[PDB]
Amino acid sequence: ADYQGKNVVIIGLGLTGLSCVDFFLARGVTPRVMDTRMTPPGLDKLPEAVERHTGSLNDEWLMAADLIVASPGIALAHPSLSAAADAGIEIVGDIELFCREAQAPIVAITGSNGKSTVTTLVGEMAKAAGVNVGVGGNIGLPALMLLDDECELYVLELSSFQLETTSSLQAVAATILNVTEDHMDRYPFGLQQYRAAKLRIYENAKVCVVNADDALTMPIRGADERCVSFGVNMGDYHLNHQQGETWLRVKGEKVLNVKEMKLSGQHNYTNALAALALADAAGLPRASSLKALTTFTGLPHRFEVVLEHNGVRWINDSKATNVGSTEAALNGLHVDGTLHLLLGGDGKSADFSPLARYLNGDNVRLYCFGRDGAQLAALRPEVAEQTETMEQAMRLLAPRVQPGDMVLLSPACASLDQFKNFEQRGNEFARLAKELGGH
Ligand SMILES: CC(=O)N[C@H]1[C@@H](OP(=O)(O)OP(=O)(O)OC[C@H]2O[C@@H](n3ccc(=O)[nH]c3=O)[C@H](O)[C@@H]2O)O[C@H](CO)[C@@H](O)[C@@H]1O[C@H](C)C(=O)N[C@@H](C)C(=O)O
Ligand SMILES: Nc1ncnc2c1ncn2[C@@H]1O[C@H](COP(=O)(O)OP(=O)(O)NP(=O)(O)O)[C@@H](O)[C@H]1O
Ligand SMILES: [Cl-]
Ligand SMILES: [Cl-]
Ligand SMILES: [Cl-]
Ligand SMILES: [Mg+2]
Repeated sequence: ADYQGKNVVIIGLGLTGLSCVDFFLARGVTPRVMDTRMTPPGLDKLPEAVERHTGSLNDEWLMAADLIVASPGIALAHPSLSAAADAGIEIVGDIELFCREAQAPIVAITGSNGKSTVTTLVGEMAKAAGVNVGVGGNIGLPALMLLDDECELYVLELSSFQLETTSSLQAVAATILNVTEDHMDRYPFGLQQYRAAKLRIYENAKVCVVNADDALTMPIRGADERCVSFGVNMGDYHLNHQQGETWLRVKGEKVLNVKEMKLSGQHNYTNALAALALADAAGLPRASSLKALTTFTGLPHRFEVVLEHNGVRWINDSKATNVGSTEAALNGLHVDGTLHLLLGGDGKSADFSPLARYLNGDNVRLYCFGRDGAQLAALRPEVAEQTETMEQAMRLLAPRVQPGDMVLLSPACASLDQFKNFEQRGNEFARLAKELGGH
């Protein structure tokens, strides 16, 4: 694409917006940047030559633009951005800018849960085959920073927000892993509007990898000749549960006994199936892809044991930012004593009621904090405490922890009401777990 001489306006002074500033400046185009927040996090990292506007969107700049580049955190429905769209001004995101430049095949992964795990697994499968791979997107490395003439494969984690502003993605293989309620504060037409955003990932994809157990993952006009499926008891890629033993199978053939994996849990076995299906579709050798499933140890903040001491496990699942993710932590969870569950933050208008069925019985205590703490404590008030902060909650629960207990941060909410990012939340939990749970 050619941006020379164009009036380019970037919305959002966070990670994405800064990556876009650098992208345009490296091509000789000086953009302008705006953000609705008075003091956005990237403000002090912005090059001195770039004009900036904070505290609101600037309609003089938007209506003058030839190209608007919207960070995923700004809604297209914002009245100023909707007005620019009504005037026919082109609006794209960083993923669109990336797709217009990329010169290697793209594997594209979305879904409500499991995206970073599957994205990282496909990257590891590529590395095991000796492929120069770039892994990024919503996982936290902005995609424009991956562009490299020597890269042989890109693996992108994509959010619904990023997909809304993307029109030129033609993935070699694309998946929606699952669709469960999230981001409802951004989707006022509800679950099907959120789904519609994700369904964009399949447009012009060579192979679509769908979840046979989740009908909302199937393409917009229905499953077609491009579609390969994964699932538990059915699918092209599926599981088989022998006597105390689980295998990954592909079209009637065993490929891996999951005892060789370092991850566990049925949802991680279906994540492994989805990753294998994507890698197969990208042409990666099966043997090296299977090897990578056995070496991958998991990601920080995803059901991460940060301390095991005195018979207590302290588990950082800060990446559980929606109900479905916390459900995956609780479903089938084994705790010898009491589960001390930390819930809270920015609930994004979620209905938390699906969690209540996991919170019965005599061995569960809730510690609820942040913006929506009260709504979480209402799941079962008789076992719940509410604090302002996670630190207060941890200092409250720590004296009550007995050998055999589990302390689980799986908050079902985003972190931005009180933290810079979910990593800061998990890191603070880990620091407090070490202080309160160790000698
Ligand atoms: C909210 C979102 O989409 N965040 C992703 C984004 O990070 P970045 O720092 O660029 O975010 P952003 O677009 O600046 O938005 C962050 C926050 O700033 C707020 N914001 C942003 C712009 C603005 O003018 N005003 C404003 O108030 C947004 O409402 C949002 O709450 O780009 C990064 C690189 O692609 C992603 O790693 C990061 O994923 C984070 C982990 C995330 O929470 N993603 C969501 C979608 C999710 O996983 O559920
Ligand atoms: N298939 C799955 N279904 C449900 N939850 C999952 C699945 N895979 C992983 N998780 C959980 O989802 C959370 C995040 O995992 P990750 O692989 O980072 O997914 P994400 O899509 O990048 N983020 P999120 O939207 O919070 O799941 C963790 O709490 C995982 O335990
Ligand atoms: Cl250019
Ligand atoms: Cl079998
Ligand atoms: Cl967050
Ligand atoms: Mg999300």
